[PDB]
Order: sequence, then structure tokens, then C-alpha cells
Amino acid sequence: HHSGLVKMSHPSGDVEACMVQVTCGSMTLNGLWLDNTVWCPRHVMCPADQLSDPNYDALLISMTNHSFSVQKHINLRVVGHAMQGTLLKLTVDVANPSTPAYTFTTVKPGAAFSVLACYNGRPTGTFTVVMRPNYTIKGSFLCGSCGSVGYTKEGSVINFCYMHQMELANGTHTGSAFDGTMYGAFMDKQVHQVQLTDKYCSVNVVAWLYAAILNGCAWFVKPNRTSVVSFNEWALANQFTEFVGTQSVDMLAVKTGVAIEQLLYAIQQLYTGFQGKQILGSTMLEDEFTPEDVNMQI
Amino acid sequence: HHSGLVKMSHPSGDVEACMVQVTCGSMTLNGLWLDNTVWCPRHVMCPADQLSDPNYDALLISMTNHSFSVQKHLRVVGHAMQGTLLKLTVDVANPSTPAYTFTTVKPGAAFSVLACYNGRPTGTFTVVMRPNYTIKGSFLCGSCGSVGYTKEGSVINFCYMHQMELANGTHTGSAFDGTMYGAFMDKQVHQVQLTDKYCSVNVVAWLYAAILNGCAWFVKPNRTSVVSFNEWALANQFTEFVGTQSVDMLAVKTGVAIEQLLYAIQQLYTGFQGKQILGSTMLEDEFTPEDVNMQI
Ligand SMILES: *[C@H](O)[C@H](C[C@@H]1CCNC1=O)NC(=O)[C@H](CC(C)C)NC(=O)O[C@H]1CC[C@H](C(C)C)CC1
Repeated sequence: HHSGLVKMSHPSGDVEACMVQVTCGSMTLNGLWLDNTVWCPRHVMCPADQLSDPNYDALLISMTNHSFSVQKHINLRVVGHAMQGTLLKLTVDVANPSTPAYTFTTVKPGAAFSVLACYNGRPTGTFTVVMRPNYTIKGSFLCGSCGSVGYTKEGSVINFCYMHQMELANGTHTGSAFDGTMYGAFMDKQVHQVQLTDKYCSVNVVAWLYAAILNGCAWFVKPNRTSVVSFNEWALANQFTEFVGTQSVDMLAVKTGVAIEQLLYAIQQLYTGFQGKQILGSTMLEDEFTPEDVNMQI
Repeated sequence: HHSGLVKMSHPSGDVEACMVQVTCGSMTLNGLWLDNTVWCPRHVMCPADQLSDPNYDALLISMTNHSFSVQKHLRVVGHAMQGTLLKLTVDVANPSTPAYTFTTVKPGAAFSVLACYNGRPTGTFTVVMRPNYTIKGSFLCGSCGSVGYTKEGSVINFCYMHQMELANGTHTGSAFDGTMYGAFMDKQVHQVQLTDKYCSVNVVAWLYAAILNGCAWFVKPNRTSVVSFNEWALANQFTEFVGTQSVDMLAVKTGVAIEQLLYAIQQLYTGFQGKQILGSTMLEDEFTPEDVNMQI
């Protein structure tokens, strides 16, 4: 039986209307236009030759307002420039007439968000990703994608949580939150940086097993249980995040009647392999669906 | 090494702007608003009581324009039936009607779906039209009228309007000429689904992605021609392989020939024998040649 559990993004129209192109000298990439502000990664200020140890404090001082061209496709007059962590905060003289209600909230590991991939300020595609416990994401990003933004939507309010900066050697990616911090504390310098060891997102694995139960596949449920604190002590030493319950997990426990503690026991038995059986078409544990995904799609 | 090969959907903004809610009596679902026309599935005419064997020609005759309510989160002054779809004329024109066309997608092709409930877009995902003319995706009650589309430039090709769920949890709908994909009937009755098959051209594209990603252990100088593969495929639950410029592009990027990989499919179909290809132990057939060219 097809569960109907798929990678789903938010409709991207609200964010498409905010995408612009920012050019500084030779460098061009994407920016996010909210009210009278345009956000973009600050390495747009860096010339290709000096990208390996940029002095950003000095580059900013050396700029005027005319050093930045901002174009909307999907010109703007830059009337201020400032720097916030790894991002530029440009002020423009026209308020984006299609600004959505929004917030800036950093996301934590295990949370999913949508990404609108853009090239020269033109949206080209959207996909969903999960912030990993080593503060990376997968997805698809090519040359020119920097400034592509990731977001969620709760109600009318968009939460902007990601602005794309870089690719790492193992092919994964990272970027900034809109408070300017880089996720994982990576530096926006063109140098090899090795990511930390990854981990399974325990709360998402729980959601996925609940999804399996809701889809009729529950051979792996036994009466046996492992408490949250006991699972988390075992988690530190076998590459799993701490489990923290939510009202969203709790809805799934109520619907199925299978308790969290039974699925934490199940996880301890399953992470080695399924000894010949499948769960939701898979033979490994899946951890990129969230409790909220499962409540919405099943 | 993460390949960068992911399920990617088209930006949905153009289509979000066309979604409306359609109500008829006590039923509601989604419709697509292009110029002065609102498209929606005809079973919006059916009382829930009578979904098993509706008489669509009698239901249409019993309606008036004032039977239908259109709300855009709109006054109907016309109504006709085309195949399994309604074509409602309303008095206001959609000003944000994108340039568009109407195409019927073939098996193996990918399109984007904008899933909507009560006229409100809620999610977007990419599906592949299976060789049995079903799709996966995520569709709950109220999702009918959700539309699938591709893009060729700024032009939107509307290819799908969601209609129903089959016994096994898969889905199907109409093309915009009013035909159901796979000739399924828009009635709430058990219907026999043909067994699925492997889309060979997509399997080839996935193997090319692997080679570009530096995973080429399966690449031998052995070759199978298209016609031997096709003969083999008929008996082994695969589709006819048809070459394309998109595929040729990948054989030129990698220096590996289509026939080398056709040979490879015949071996890997038996299993990878302890090895992996892009984190998988089974062949993957839902990434197209176009996906791979564009994403790698
Ligand atoms: C329109 O919104 C709706 C969507 C389906 C509802 C649930 N999931 C959907 O995809 N379509 C219908 O309700 C459709 C109308 C008929 C006139 C064709 N009926 C339908 O899809 O019925 C099916 C529901 C599920 C069952 C399974 C055996 C469980 C089979 C019939």
C-alpha cells in the first residue's frame, strides 16, 4: 500500500515575489527583498582572487551605496549598506509591495524546511531538506545558487530560516540564519572545512515508525518499552539525537495507541537492520520525515 | 559523496494564482482559473450519497449556472462538460493567467503537483507518471482539482487534474482534454490496475548520475543493443528504452555508452551483490535524463 508519505514543500509563490539579484563588481548572486531591506551573502563583496581569506570588515568600509546593483526579474536604488554576521543588510528606496508576513527564527536539527533554489534572481526549483545534527543539508545547489532561501510557513507567517552560502567536500551544504550566524559555525571563506559526524534524528524515526503503523505495517511493535531517559543515554553512544517529545508526536501515539517508549525500544532493535523485512518500502531507518509531516500527510 | 540528486519541483507561484474553490450543492473541491474559464472535476455535481454509479449526463442537465459557486482565496455564467471535467465560464477574467498549454504526459515523465484543499494551495511535490498510468504523491479528501504541470520556459503545460485514489493507495486524474489517464472511470468502484514496470530510460539516467558522482564499479565494456534489451525488457517487467538527446548528453559527459548501461541493467536487476549505487541496493527509476543533466 502506498502510504502517501512524500517529500512535500510549501507553495513557493510568497517567496518567489521577494527574490532579487544582487551584483557587486564581478560577483552576482541572489537576494531576499523584504520591505525596504535586501538580504544577501556578504561574500558577494569578495573578488574571486581574494575569496580564500577575505577581510570582510575592510571590504565593507571600501564600498559605497553605488557598489551594489539590485535587480528584480520575477532596478532598485540602494540607499544604505550594513553587515550582519555573514549577511549584508542592504536598504533600498522601494518597499517590496508583496512582502509576506514573516519572522526570522533559527531552526534546530531534525526540523524540515523548504528551499527555493534561484540563479541570477530567477527561481528555478523547490525541494525540502532537513537540518542535520551536524548542521548541514542535502538538496541541489550549483554555481550561482547562493542567496537561495529556506523557509517554513505556519499560518500567514513565513519563517525565513536559511540563506545558502556553500558546499562542503562530501557534497552537502550549509548557509546562514537571518540573524547572520552560519549554521554549524562554518566560515564563509573558500577553504576546506570538514563537517562533524552526523546522527540519526530520533524524533523523526519515531514519526516514521508511527507512519508505518498508520499504514498497516506494525510487525515491529512489541509490548517491550524503553524509557526516554534510558533511550537518550543509549542515544549518546550509538549516533542518535536525544529524543524530545512534542504535542505532534503525542497525537500519533493517541491515534495509533502505540506508545513512544515502545518505538524507542523498537529503534534499539531495528537500527542494525530489519532481518529480511521492510518498513514503508525501506530496509533502513528513515529519519527525514517529521512528526508534523506524518500528522499532515496520513 | 552526496550526489545532489533530489526530488525537485517547479516553483508553484504561477499556478497558485489560478486556484479557486468550486462548490455545487453540498460538495466542494478545487478548480483551475485560466482567463474566464474555471476547470474542475465533474464529480463535484454528485451528492455523496450517489458516488458509486453517477449519471453524469443527467446531473449536468439538472444543473444551472447558479448551481455552481466559485470562490477565489466569482459569478458563473456558463457550464459545459468535457470528458471527466467541467468547463465553467465565470464573468471576471483571471488577470494573472500565465502563458500555458495543455499536454498529456507519457509514462516515465515527471511533473509537479500543487496539492490544494478548499481552494487553498497547501503543498507541492514531484511525481512520475507510472507505466500503469497512476501516480504516487500525497492526496487526501478534498484534494480533487489539484493540478499537475511542467514548465518549458515561462510556459506552463497543465497535464493533470486530480480525481481519485485506487485500492493500493496510488492515484490518477484527468488530462485537460477530459480523458482519464489509463482510462480509469471517475466513479467510486473497484478497478483493476495493471502491474507497474521499470522505466528503463530513467534507470539509465540514474546510472549516469552514479558515474558522474564517481560511482562506476558496475561499468563494464560489455554492451547490449537496444533491441536485445527491449526484447529482454518485455519479459522482465521493463519498458521499451527510447533514446533521447537528453540521454545522449550524459553518455557524452561520462564517456560511457547507453549500451554499456543497458547491459548493466540486466546484471543489476538480479541485485548489486553486496555493493551500493548512490546509497541504494535497488535500481531507481524516478529521476529523468533531464533531472540529471540539470542537477549534476
Ligand atoms: C476528490 O477529492 C477525492 C480524492 C480522494 C479522496 C481520498 N483520496 C483521494 O485521493 N476523490 C474521490 O473521492 C473519488 C471520487 C469518485 C467519483 C471517483 N473517489 C475515490 O477516490 O474513491 C476511492 C477512495 C479510496 C478507496 C480505497 C479502497 C480505500 C477507493 C475509492
